[PDB]
Amino acid sequence: GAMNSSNYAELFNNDIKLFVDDTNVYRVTVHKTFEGNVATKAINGCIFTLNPKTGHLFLKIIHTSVWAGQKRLSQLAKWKTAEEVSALVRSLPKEEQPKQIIVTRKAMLDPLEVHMLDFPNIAIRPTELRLPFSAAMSIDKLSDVVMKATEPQMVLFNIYDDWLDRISSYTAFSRLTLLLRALKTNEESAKMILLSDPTITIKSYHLWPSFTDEQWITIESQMRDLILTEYGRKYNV
Amino acid sequence: MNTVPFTSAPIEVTIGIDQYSFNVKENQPFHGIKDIPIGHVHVIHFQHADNSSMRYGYWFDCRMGNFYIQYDPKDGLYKMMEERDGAKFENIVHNFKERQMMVSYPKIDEDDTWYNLTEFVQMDKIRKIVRKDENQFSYVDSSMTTVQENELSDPAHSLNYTVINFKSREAIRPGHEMEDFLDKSYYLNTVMLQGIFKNSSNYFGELQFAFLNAMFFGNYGSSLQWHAMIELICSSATVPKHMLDKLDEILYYQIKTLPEQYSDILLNERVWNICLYSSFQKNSLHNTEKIMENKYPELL
Ligand SMILES: COC(=O)CNc1ccc(OC(F)F)c(Cl)c1
Repeated sequence: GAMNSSNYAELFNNDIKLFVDDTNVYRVTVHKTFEGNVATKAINGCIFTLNPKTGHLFLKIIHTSVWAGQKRLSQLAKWKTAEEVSALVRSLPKEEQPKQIIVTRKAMLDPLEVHMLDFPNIAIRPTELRLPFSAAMSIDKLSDVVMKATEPQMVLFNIYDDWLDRISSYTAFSRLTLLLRALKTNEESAKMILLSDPTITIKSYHLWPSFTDEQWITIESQMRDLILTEYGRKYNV
Repeated sequence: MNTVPFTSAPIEVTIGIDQYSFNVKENQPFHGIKDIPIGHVHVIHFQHADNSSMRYGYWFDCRMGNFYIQYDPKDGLYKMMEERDGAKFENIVHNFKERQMMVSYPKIDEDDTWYNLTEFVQMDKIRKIVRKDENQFSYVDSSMTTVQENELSDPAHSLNYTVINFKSREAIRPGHEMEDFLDKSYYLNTVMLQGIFKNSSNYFGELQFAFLNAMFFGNYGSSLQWHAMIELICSSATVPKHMLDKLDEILYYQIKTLPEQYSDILLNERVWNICLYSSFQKNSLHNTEKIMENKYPELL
């Protein structure tokens, strides 16, 4: 059934599972036409498929050509997501295939179930968690590879960098969701926090800066403050 | 006009014949039902006064044999049987008819309701859904589960309706996942009609039989099957014009006949709203939509 606060530790057990987020698959800019009507222009998108235990991110880049000549793109985008996740699963060795796939939006359940009929033993699950994976395109290196793509492409990342050398998966996921929640609530402030000290850099093979353990505590405290603040600025409290 | 004679009525019971019903008291001198129209299947059904649990009954066609009803005090129900001795049967019925101990099938001459509800229903197809080959008639009750319900437990007592499942490999061609799920025409026309049912008459016959079992016995799996067969047509963009017109007539008479007070349990809000207002065929069921809106506007 649905994943929630009650069965949260299930994410970090030894059953392979993947989160799938489709928020950033179909992306548009809305603009005025010369006649003063409105129109959309698609830009490149991505499926965000993540193993929460290991950090392995399967970033399938959705090039704008996939929408050419198609109708009802927001509906199509869910089915295209499901097509690509099913293709990913089939591409993995049997012992790497997930036992569960958790979709972050319930509208993905039927598309994914239908595409995975060949895999009756893989459970497709919703979640009651409000996960901030839409903010993935606020990670500069992820945004850059998506925007630069000229064709469909799959790019592999570890979204935890080397954190698992020092912390548990549970703690690594907690840090990731905190960073992403901050980036979603106030992207500019969030990114300022992450880079304000230019002596801390992002390794070429990493996504986030090379913080010490103590520096991550300071960082994480600044992100919470940001989130609570914004929560005030928003509701006035 | 054929006759189903009754040995006796030892227990108080409400007896149904098709859409008609009458109350029989304990040990009342009731000896059967005469003037049953030839040319149709029929159903004779029972609800005991002391246990309104288990509605049950028998689907039969008088052209296939001489059938009679007798109460079994061991199994505690009215049973249908076949009498092979045609002389014994004429003698039992003529005696009963002379003493006026039979109710008459009370068909109004103008009234095409039963024909309209059983237009495509055939005894030979009932006997394949309800498997008991040594008898020519078919027993159904409130509690019997369907093959599909069993998959999700006695197979001998099951309703072998055709399994319909919208999220199944049977329904979804590899490579056409979104297309086939959103437009079920290939599942309807190639898999079910051409492949399994062979023609639309057999499909409609199973649909009509499922409705009648839902209505007369409150059989839940039959109601599921009726709604699934409706939904598969309405969810197909490409349906022969003659099937849509016939479906509209079929459903109209089903909705017309349904007891006003059972709509809450026998009609699935999601399916009907989808079929009448969202589906490809939302504009193809004018008679059904009109009677639904005037009779059950709450459900919608
Ligand atoms: C087993 O002994 C039998 O005598 C079975 N024969 C039988 C019994 C009753 C019948 O009519 C009943 F409806 F009134 C008929 Cl038509 C046949």
